[PDB]
Amino acid sequence: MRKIIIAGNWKMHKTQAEAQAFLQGFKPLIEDAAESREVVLCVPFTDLSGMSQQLHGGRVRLGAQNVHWEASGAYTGEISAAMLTEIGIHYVVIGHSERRQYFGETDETANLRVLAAQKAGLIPILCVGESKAQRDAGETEQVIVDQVKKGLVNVDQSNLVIAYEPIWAIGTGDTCAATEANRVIGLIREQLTNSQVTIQYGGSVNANNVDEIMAQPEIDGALVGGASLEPQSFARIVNFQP
Amino acid sequence: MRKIIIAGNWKMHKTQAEAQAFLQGFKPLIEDAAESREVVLCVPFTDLSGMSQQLHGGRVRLGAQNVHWEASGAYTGEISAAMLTEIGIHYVVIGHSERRQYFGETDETANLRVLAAQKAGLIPILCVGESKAQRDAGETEQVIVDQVKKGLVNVDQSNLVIAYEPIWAIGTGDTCAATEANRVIGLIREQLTNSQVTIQYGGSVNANNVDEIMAQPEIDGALVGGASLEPQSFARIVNFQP
Ligand code: NA
Ligand code: NA
Repeated sequence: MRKIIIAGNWKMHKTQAEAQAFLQGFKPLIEDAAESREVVLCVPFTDLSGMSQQLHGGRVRLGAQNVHWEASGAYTGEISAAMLTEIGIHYVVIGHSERRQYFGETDETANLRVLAAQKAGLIPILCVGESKAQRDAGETEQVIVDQVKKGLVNVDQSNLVIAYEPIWAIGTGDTCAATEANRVIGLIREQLTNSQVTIQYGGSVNANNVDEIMAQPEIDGALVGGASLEPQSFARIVNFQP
Repeated sequence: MRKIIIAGNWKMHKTQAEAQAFLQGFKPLIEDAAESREVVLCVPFTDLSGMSQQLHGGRVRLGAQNVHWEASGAYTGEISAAMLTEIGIHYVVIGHSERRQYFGETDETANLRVLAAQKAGLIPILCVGESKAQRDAGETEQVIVDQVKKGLVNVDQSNLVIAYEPIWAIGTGDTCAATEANRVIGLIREQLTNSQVTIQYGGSVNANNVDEIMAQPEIDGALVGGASLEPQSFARIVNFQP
């Protein structure tokens, strides 16, 4: 059985004080979620250490939202794997569409970041997804296959999460049809050498479509943006039925 | 007199443990430094909170190495001004050439980040600098004029530091001649409405050229990369002599 992973991508939200208030409201709500479900909060760099303290010994895992591909060096503004493992966090989001759109991320640098994360013992969540223009031009399959191939060069597929996030579904409320997400995620799984990789859907997941999305046989989890920002919403997604 | 500011840009170096060890060796060496000299360490996001607790009541100020231009939002991996001011830090490096080279920074986004830092009460250090290609083409002056103009739209020039870092001098050991840094920095100062702005030189500053660089009439400080990584080196740069 593949691992179920419900991950919240806070993006650029929440001071440490706001993160603490979230956790005050969130921890009681997921106490009885099935123990086998992995719950991850992927939070700003400046929230990691404080939240690490508040979560130690509990079930909730922390993720960073980026990591650089070198161990150290002349990359002003970047955070290294060693900085993250010192805090003891478990996950890192890599290759998110917003870093490809705005901040120069390529398939090649995404791959290198994944490798750096793995060698440090972090669990990478590699994000892939086609644009509206690519989808409209009929290019989804080719784009996704190429992002997966380039993203996974030399990557250990026993320590890997993939999130399919069609770019047009991110933050728009235009959730991808669950059967179409299943279709593309099935195509991703076909490219893999380890078919047991957890593959998530992301893109306007909310408490009212999580059940339907998780009901798809190829889909093993969700990377949740806006609906992960408040406790009750994210808890209902963690507590998806059945 | 303009404010003298000696800033260390650690770039992607130092875990919290390594940052703590640096401060142990560094604090004794600048205890008696001239009180008029502002000493700044610009450190990775994950070191800011821990170092801040070790620095209360001291003279050493902290800077971050980036900040985003929006207060919050869908910018996975980015840190907002509110996240930094919560920690209480004083400075932020903006528009460093490494962000422009690798991570999609433009003059326009550097400007917007400067505005965000200022509105939060952070002191921005805006980095400008020409490439080797632009330098060899005789385009330094036009390039710098353009970066300063675009970088400073709507910017409060009473809360502003500029670092001139010719790109070919960064991390190479090819330090720009002091009188040439002085010449270009004079041209920068001519473009400002507030002539009292602190303008730093950056690019292979070390303990053996800091005296000559600081003696130039237009140069008010230094943004120091590799030579800020260990305490004895950086202290001698803080303790520059006539
Ligand atoms: Na499923
Ligand atoms: Na001077």
